[PDB]
Amino acid sequence: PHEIYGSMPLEQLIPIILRQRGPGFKFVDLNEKELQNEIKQLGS
Amino acid sequence: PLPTRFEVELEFIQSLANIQYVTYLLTQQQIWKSPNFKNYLKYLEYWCNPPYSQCIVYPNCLFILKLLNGFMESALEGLDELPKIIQLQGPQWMNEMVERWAN
Amino acid sequence: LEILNECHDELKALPLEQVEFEKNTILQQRSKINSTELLDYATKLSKFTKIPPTFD
Amino acid sequence: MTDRLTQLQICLDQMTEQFCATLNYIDKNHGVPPEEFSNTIDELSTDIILKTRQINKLIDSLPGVDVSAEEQLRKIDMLQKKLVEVEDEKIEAIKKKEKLLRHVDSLIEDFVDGIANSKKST
Amino acid sequence: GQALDAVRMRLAQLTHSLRRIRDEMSKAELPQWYTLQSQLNVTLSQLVSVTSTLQHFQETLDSTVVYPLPKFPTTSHESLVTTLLRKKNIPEVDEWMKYVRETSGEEIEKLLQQDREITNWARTTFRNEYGKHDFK
Amino acid sequence: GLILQRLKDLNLTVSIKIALMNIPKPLNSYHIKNGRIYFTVPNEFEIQLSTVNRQSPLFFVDLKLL
Amino acid sequence: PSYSPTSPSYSPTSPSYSPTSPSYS
Amino acid sequence: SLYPPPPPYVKFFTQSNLEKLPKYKEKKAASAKEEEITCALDYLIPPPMPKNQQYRAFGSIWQENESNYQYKIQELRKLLKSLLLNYLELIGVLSINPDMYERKVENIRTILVNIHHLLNEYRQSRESLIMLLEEQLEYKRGEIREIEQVCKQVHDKLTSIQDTLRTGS
Repeated sequence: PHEIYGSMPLEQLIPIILRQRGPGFKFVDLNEKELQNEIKQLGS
Repeated sequence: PLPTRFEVELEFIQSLANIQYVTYLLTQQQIWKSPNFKNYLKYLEYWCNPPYSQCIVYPNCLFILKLLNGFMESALEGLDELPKIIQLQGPQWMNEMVERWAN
Repeated sequence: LEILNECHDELKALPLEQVEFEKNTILQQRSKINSTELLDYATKLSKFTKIPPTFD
Repeated sequence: MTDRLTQLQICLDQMTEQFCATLNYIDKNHGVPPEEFSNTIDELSTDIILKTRQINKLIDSLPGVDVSAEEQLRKIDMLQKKLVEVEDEKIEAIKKKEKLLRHVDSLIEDFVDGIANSKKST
Repeated sequence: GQALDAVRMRLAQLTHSLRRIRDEMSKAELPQWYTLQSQLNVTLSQLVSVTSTLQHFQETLDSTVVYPLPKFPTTSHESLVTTLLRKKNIPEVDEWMKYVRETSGEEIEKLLQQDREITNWARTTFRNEYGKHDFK
Repeated sequence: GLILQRLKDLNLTVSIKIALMNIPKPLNSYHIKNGRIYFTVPNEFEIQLSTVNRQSPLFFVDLKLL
Repeated sequence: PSYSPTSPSYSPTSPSYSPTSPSYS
Repeated sequence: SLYPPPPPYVKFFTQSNLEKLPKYKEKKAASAKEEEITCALDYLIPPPMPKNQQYRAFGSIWQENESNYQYKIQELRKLLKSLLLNYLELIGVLSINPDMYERKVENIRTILVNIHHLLNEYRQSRESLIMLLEEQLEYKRGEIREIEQVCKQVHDKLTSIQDTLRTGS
């Protein structure tokens, strides 16, 4: 599963992140502290 | 002599690969309406493992039934699009079958 | 700094963990299945998958 | 690339077709001038001989033509073994390459921060 | 050919009206109710005219015999030929009138004449009722 | 997965790009975070910017009023 | 002249309902 | 009709039968401690493999480290030489007394048929496995070697840059 995520260039990853986060939320609005936060919840 | 249930179920599975057979089966209302047919379809899923898979003649139906499996949560509607979609998606589905077996 | 940055980018482009899971999956898939059944099935499909040039 | 077994089948099919064509020419031409007929048949016989020699040079060139399949079995088994070790070695190779890569990235970041706070120090 | 030509032009204008009502319904915003009524009535009366004209010239349509062109290639256009050739109804309408006949279910003839006399009696009764009160 | 180092590279690219250009003294207050650069002029505004490529120029991302 | 031609409204995706039954000999 | 009817037992198994299958098989196993069809739930029990390990269909029968061949080679060579010799003798028969030519024709075919038999024992799946083996092996070696080549050239460039900046100090 992670093979596709790790094998795609950022030029195609950006639209994927944009569609995952929905409209309005830019690809850069994500916070690193917030990022490690949801990483912590998903790791549980 | 009377063939065993192995032979008839294997021949049914291998005949499921035909697009005309699938279109005819889905044409009738009571075939899809009756839960018995879909229960048998899910029962047939256990042939994807050896040594049963060694006895198959056409591996394409292996995905088709699985595709038919998807049909229970995708809807009948889509029956018209079945020949076009199988013709269009034959390449990639054959490629994934080859990846599952030939590798 | 620029040129070493593109060197870093191109090195990162060539793959880490994903390749080793894929190699693992290959190894247990190969170990699980015996070659006899595979060769028998290949011989039985050689007639169907391979279109002979003399089949009108 | 083309497998030599497929080439062997193509060669034998071409040989059969050549014999059929030669005998058809003989059957439909016996009676054409004798000199032209003899020259054409000499060409056909040279073709027969050459086809025979590609048959001979392909049949003896089949690796494993004179090698028993069981030592192929051991060589293939040890090939997958040494393969397992070679992707293992590639695993350590790529992990240490990534290690040196982000050492380089860390020094890049430190140098960039030094540039930034030096040129804003005045 | 004249009858089929008239059928052609009228059905073409009917299809044009259908395309119209289609591309004014496909908009994300619904127009005013009155425009929809006007389009509905015009297209539906046009369908009535289609039915009436098709009724008028049944003999010309029946007399015609269908035959593919010598120049038309069937080897490459057999799918297109079969598309127009097929005529079986859509299934849902089929079981629709099957359930309709199921619900409906010398005796039949005398019920038929009883229906005749009820129809005539009701017509005469409403003529009398209309004549009773001056509507002008 | 890849998002963390992508954002770190975006921050590095933004930092080097702003090092390329001589920022004004009133704009000396800048912050780098999450692939974004923040310029907060007090009682005036807070502008957040970013870039896609090192050669590509900066583009507007977000703005807040003070 | 002709104000506008008709848009192609072909429906090849239509599955058709041809009854097939006299196949057995 | 063109399409044969579905199998009959398919219609016997509803959702209730599926959900009651566990207790049914438990009871069957407890009682047990060609299968006769005494209950409608018998078919969901997996069918047993035939003891003969054989399957018949349409008049035809069906049923380790890869998971004197010189005698066959010389037999094939002598068979090819004899086939050429018999072809020459048969065409000579056609030349002089063709009326009995067929008397040899099928004979030659038998040798050809024997050649096909000589192919049967030589049957090639292992050879295909070998050829695929070396092609992906050499492809992965090429990829690997270009990887260390490119990383080594990057490291050499980095060292050259380090020397250049040290000289400028």
